[PDB]
Amino acid sequence: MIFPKQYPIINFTTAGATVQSYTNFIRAVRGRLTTGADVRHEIPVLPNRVGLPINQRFILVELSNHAELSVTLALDVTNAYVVGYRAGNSAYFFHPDNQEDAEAITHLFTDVQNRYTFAFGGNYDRLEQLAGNLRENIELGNGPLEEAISALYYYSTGGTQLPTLARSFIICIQMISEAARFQYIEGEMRTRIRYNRRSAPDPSVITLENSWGRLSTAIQESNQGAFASPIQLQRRNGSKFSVYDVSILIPIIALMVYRCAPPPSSQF
Ligand SMILES: Nc1nc(=O)c2ncc(C(=O)N[C@@H](CO)C(=O)N[C@@H](Cc3c[nH]c4ccccc34)C(=O)O)nc2[nH]1
Repeated sequence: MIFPKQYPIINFTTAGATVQSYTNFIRAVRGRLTTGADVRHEIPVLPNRVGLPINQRFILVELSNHAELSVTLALDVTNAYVVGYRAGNSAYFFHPDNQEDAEAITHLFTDVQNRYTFAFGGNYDRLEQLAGNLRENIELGNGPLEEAISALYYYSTGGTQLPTLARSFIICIQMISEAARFQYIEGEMRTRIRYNRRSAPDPSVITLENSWGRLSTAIQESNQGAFASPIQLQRRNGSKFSVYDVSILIPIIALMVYRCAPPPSSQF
């Protein structure tokens, strides 16, 4: 007996990765995260957690290595968060935020021999504390991802120190979840992969990561696209960039988290 259906799996390898293979991967992850039910100002909205059936709650991302290793991350479709991962006979899950998330995570990697829930959550602030470094000091790119896949794979066996496991999650979340959320961050990772040059994310990337929920809510609560209150982001060089409307964000944000219902007047 195997419980009805099965979450979707998207594969990516860092071995010989190119801009095109990375673009294909991120497009595929977006396609499994969204349903097409909810698009506002041309920007797709992730499924609403309220009423979402457990059989539609996750996607799997199977990462492989030039080292020939594989780990599978589980993403929550409601927010694209990595909630845990499987390496061979062990799975690890971040500490759940609430009871409903704790139950949901029992539906993942159900026949793994060994199941662990970390005592810590998987938010960036907690993972930065564990890593002993901020996102701004952690290089991203294909080399970092290849290294992170091996670090997650060896964690079971004591090969990987906790600070290196936290830094590995930080790499994976930005190169998969944040790239799915933001075409701008997908483009930043494509640049690092094209030239095979790792580099830490600049303030444009960090301020978008830090503002995804505020931007989703500003767009969803806007009056015909116009924000009641501007949001300040940073350009590459750190200078302030004020966002007053959804229009400037159409090339930048690919997916929003559900924040409010769309008022009458739009997907019809
Ligand atoms: N494991 C993990 N997978 C992710 O994709 C991820 N992506 C982003 C963050 C992160 O700290 N985000 C900041 C900026 O939004 C935050 O304050 N997160 C809070 C609040 C929050 C929870 N769920 C959300 C969904 C959307 C926006 C914000 C939130 C948190 O994780 O507790 N952490 C992640 N951790």
